[PDB]
Amino acid sequence: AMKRKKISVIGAGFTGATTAFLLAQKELGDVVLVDIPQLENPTKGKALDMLEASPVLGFDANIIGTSDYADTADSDIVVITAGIARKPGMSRDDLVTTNQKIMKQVTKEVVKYSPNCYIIVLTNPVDAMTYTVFKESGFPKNRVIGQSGVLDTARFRTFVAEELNISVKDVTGFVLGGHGDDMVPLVRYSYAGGIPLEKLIPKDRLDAIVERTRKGGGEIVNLLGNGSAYYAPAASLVEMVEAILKDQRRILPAIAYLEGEYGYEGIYLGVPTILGGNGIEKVIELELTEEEKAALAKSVESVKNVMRMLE
Amino acid sequence: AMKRKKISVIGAGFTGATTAFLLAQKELGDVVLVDIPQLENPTKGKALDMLEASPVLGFDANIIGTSDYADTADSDIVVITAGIARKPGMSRDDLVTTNQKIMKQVTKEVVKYSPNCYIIVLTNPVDAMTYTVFKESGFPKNRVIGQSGVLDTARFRTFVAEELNISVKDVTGFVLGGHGDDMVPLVRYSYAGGIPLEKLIPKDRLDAIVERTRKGGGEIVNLLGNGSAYYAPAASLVEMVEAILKDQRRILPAIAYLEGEYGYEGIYLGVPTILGGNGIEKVIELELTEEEKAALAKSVESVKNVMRMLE
Amino acid sequence: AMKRKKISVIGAGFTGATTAFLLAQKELGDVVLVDIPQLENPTKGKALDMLEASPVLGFDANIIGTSDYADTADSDIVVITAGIARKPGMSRDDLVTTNQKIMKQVTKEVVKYSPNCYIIVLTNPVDAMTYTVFKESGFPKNRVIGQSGVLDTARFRTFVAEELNISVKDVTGFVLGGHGDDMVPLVRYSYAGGIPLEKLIPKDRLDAIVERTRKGGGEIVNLLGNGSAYYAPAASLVEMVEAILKDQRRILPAIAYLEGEYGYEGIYLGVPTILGGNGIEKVIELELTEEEKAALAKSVESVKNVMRMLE
Amino acid sequence: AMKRKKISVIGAGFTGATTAFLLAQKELGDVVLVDIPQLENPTKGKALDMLEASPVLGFDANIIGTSDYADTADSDIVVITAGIDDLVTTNQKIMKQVTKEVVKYSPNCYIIVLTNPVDAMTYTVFKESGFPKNRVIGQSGVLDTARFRTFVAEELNISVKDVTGFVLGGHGDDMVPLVRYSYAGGIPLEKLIPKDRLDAIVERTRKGGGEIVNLLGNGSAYYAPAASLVEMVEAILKDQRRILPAIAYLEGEYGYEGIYLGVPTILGGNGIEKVIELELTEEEKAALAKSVESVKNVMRMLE
Ligand SMILES: Nc1ncnc2c1ncn2[C@@H]1O[C@H](COP(=O)(O)OP(=O)(O)OC[C@H]2O[C@@H](O)[C@H](O)[C@@H]2O)[C@@H](O)[C@H]1O
Ligand SMILES: Nc1ncnc2c1ncn2[C@@H]1O[C@H](COP(=O)(O)OP(=O)(O)OC[C@H]2O[C@@H](O)[C@H](O)[C@@H]2O)[C@@H](O)[C@H]1O
Ligand SMILES: Nc1ncnc2c1ncn2[C@@H]1O[C@H](COP(=O)(O)OP(=O)(O)OC[C@H]2O[C@@H](O)[C@H](O)[C@@H]2O)[C@@H](O)[C@H]1O
Ligand SMILES: Nc1ncnc2c1ncn2[C@@H]1O[C@H](COP(=O)(O)OP(=O)(O)OC[C@H]2O[C@@H](O)[C@H](O)[C@@H]2O)[C@@H](O)[C@H]1O
Ligand SMILES: O=C([O-])CC(=O)C(=O)O
Repeated sequence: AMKRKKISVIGAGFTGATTAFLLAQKELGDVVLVDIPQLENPTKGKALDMLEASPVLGFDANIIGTSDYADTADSDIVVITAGIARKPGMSRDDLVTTNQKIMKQVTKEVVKYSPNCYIIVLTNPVDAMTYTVFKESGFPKNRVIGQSGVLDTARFRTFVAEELNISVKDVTGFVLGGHGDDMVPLVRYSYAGGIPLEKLIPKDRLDAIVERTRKGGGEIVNLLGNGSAYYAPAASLVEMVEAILKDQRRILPAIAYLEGEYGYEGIYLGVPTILGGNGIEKVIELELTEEEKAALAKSVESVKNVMRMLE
Repeated sequence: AMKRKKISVIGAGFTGATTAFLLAQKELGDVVLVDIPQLENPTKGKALDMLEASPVLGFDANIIGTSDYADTADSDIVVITAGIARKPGMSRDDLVTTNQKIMKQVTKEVVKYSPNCYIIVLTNPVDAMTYTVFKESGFPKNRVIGQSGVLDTARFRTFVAEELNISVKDVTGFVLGGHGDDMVPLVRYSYAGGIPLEKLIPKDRLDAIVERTRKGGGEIVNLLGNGSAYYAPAASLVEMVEAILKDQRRILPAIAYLEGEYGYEGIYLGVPTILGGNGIEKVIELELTEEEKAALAKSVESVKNVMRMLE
Repeated sequence: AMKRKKISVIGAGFTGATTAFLLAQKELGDVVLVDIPQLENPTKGKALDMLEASPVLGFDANIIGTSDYADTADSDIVVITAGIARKPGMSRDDLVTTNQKIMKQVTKEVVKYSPNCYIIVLTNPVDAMTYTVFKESGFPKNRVIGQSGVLDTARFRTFVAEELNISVKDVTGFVLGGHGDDMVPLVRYSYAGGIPLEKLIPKDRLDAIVERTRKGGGEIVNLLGNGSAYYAPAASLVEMVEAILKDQRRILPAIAYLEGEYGYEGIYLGVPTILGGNGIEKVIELELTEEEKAALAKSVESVKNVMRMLE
Repeated sequence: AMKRKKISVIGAGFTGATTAFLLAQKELGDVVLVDIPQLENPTKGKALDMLEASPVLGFDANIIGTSDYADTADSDIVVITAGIDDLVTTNQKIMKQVTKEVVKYSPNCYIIVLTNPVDAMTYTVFKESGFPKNRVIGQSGVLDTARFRTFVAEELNISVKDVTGFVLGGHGDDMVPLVRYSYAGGIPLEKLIPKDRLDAIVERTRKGGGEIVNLLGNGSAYYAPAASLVEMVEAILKDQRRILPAIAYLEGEYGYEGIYLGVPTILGGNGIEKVIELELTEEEKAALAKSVESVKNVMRMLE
């Protein structure tokens, strides 16, 4: 018998709710939206409101809200958005201690009810939180993935598209490294209809676009005043969920476990990835200049510093 | 030159923001999201977050947030979601009069910059607020429309689909009048696969579905705590916008100005409508039973009552 | 590991190819397009032409053209469009017996390589050809299905839409039995925005729409000069395939095996069905008037009559 | 009032019909399918068939078949697929006859041309129309990049979504691909596929149209060409400002003028908003020079 895919979204706040609604609209599977017992009723309210949209938008989906992880049993994909979010002036690194505990508590319940699932993590700081989920899970590395690069290249592409007055569809970006201020946007691997951006955009304006990408999460935090971005992070999660569920073998930046690639091991890092029905099918190694190699090395040091703060 | 449709959404809260994001993903036009000066930055945050999703979801649309109505100039369609969140223990009169003042202020600036726009109104109470928008615009009646019935039919279809374990695609509801006590459903014009629902669902369970539809807004409030539905309301506005922008000539329940239809004149009422490129193309006049006529007379009496609260 | 659905389409003519292309652009699965050994190369050309559209239209799907049923192994769904048109100087008896022979040979190869698949049959006459697939497969009845009523309701809806100048989305048709004189339309369960059509269209013009639906296949045959309709038949097959692959539990008219429904057994007949992940989830039994029962009894004699033409 | 876009497709053969069905499914506007008086009824049949699918696929569009150009009045876009040395001279006369009726009923329309050889036929459509260069476009590069992307995706076992190609000039020997400006997820293909396999993919791309012809035995490709037309139509109707290869009128770009050539383009609401000029190596300028010579050769066969 033909059975729907099942996606559990852990954390039913801004990012989780926005993710859930996109997953159901795209009919990518049944959705279980999970929060803490104190936010059970709000979570069910969000889930029923989304389901009540299904006849207008013309989609078939089950959406439920729960505080009971038994409702996540046999999920194909579990998306983790559970944790504390930042306010203006905070680094993503300021959340490590609270979020690590949430990741350990969440992973333990997820692997109990869905021992065969793929896990995609948003929770900040995401390199260190995806690492925590990996180790707690006991899963092989292909099955635990972080989102950062899709969102960072998305922001990059938006600003480039505004600069050149072209469709975002024909702009390509390339971000490696941690999801931090030390991100390594590779302008050399960045194009407008395949044309190197360095040939199209003067260095000063291109440098400003690279800096605006680095500070992109902060820009949304400062505008909102009382939370962080959710539309583009949710979109970024859905693209990664869709690559796996439909076995698309996309080349996408994702937070992956390294065992030698770029000359690093035992860390999660933002790298180029093949993403398919088996999760991360492989980490792609670019040939880097010594300047890019150095920029990446600073990124890895930030990651390891954050990992030293884990219990 | 071919130019995009332009949609302004007035009020950048949960419903306005959710509507803007759906409109952009469907590439129905460029979106201008408007709120009060005090929320200029949050509104610009939401709009820029949505645009940053565009390279990932693969849509071409411009989204800006603003507090300057000059940014709304030459909108084809304006959606009004502006209104105050009812104060704990505020009188219905003070609500009507506070929201009436907002519709008057909003409508003045909208018609100044967009003299040819179609306006769709969500603001509660939608009958009296659409009436307020109509009289202040001095637009013809075909161009000033309220949302109500589409949201009630959506909830009705969800509940019927749950009862019968079938797709929402193959359920239809039929509602005249507004929300709650003011709703006039025709179960006799309500079907699963074109089969009367009275032949498929026992009377006690069908009456319970009709009641649950009446109370359906309050059901989401009670689950959320401090808030009201936005996913299904947003979907409802988008279906009505889409019907006009693509000249689809849908049959949809809408809040329309009457001039003799059903016996009534000088009022806005939830009635079946052909909705297309000239907005309300006509009000459809059913033959109603004596019971139905008297349920509608009582609904119209509730509508006259709210109109007497206006200044 | 997540794996794409696999759909084999048997017969790479107008309907089969049109069907394969729609299935691919919807990313419903990988498509295997099968024809006779003599048409191997044109079938590969069609498949590769479709595949070369994938980067432009933006779908991830494999499409291959073959004469080797080994390529159909582990198909979730098989769509049988294989068949021969009535050649000038051929009896109807010979036409039926030729198509029966094709159904026997195709089914034997299909079930050898896909013992767990659902089968959807287009080949006319669909009632007798579906029965042949059913008897040959050894499959339970829920897994062997014919297309007929979806295509008839589609033409009916198109004609009503034109008559009323409204969206086809808001029109519904209801038909039991087959095409032509075998069609049993229930205009009383056919609506525009849930309004019975008998109230909106005078009887003469409405009877003319019913008769044009009966003749609908013939109208396209007579307009083309060579061959029969393929766009609407392909779309009808795609709606039924999607209902099963996505477990939609649609209510759709289907050619279903009866074991007592409507007072008939051991035949395939056009009936309302719930269509989902287990295939036909049930046949829906309506209360019919004496007029409707008499009309459906003539349709049943026509089915039994073609079954008597089978070897 | 809000009113649908109107698209006329001239030639209701395999490519015209396939284009029309895609345009209506995507709700890009009303479709008018046009052919010769002798095929009026088959044309109405295909159009009615496509319309009868609309309730099932859930799209709202009008689709009509005709041999009367009066029905194409006020078309926002007109796609020309009508056609069949002597090849040039016959198809040229089809273009002049078509353009004359098209500009008569739709003087303000954008025109996209498929008819082979599309360089000369787009030139003929341009001169006859008297339209500015921005309103008369040929399809070629999108089709060639689609085949290339398909071959590369197969070679690397990855999504066609993350493969890009870059072709100047026309089909076959006339095709000037820039493998250096072709990538998988932004990675240069020269670092992913060895030269022998990449050369074979470039050669398959050149022969790609011939490969479908040989496999079919009784016509040429229609699915990928129709998709190539729809993407260019969509860039214009929805003012997307896509960068796409297109057959465009040159007034100095790449050092050439008074010809149509396959060049990178910004495609939006005003049709071709600009011809993009990039720095070519000396090998690529030489190849483009050879390609342009071949376009001048076919342009001399025109009456
Ligand atoms: N142990 C837990 N189990 C389940 N849900 C939890 C748990 N702890 C917290 N949550 C829930 O996680 C949700 C987080 O949502 P928001 O506070 O709205 O934050 P959001 O914007 O979604 O960001 C979530 C996360 O992703 C990053 O972008 C951000 O920095 C943060 O780490 C809240 O609803 C909260 O109750
Ligand atoms: N004069 C005004 N101009 C513009 N925006 C305004 C104005 N007055 C209020 N607003 C804005 O309207 C928005 C209303 O959003 P929410 O309070 O979040 O309510 P929402 O869920 O969006 O529902 C919109 C409206 O529809 C009805 O359900 C109800 O009447 C509600 O106010 C707020 O962001 C508020 O700042
Ligand atoms: N044994 C077989 N196995 C596989 N394919 C076969 C076989 N016998 C014939 N076919 C193929 O079936 C295809 C039928 O295509 P068309 O003749 O173009 O007919 P189409 O418009 O697709 O209609 C398909 C069929 O369904 C009904 O409408 C009608 O009964 C018609 O035969 C042809 O390509 C034919 O070679
Ligand atoms: N003057 C004309 N006006 C309109 N239509 C015409 C005219 N002359 C011919 N046609 C029609 O053009 C159609 C061409 O369709 P096909 O022969 O099937 O060719 P197709 O596969 O659609 O390719 C169309 C064209 O594009 C190029 O690939 C190549 O030049 C080919 O001729 C036919 O229906 C033919 O009757
Ligand atoms: O910055 C944040 O806090 C959330 C996030 O990860 C992002 O938006 O980049």
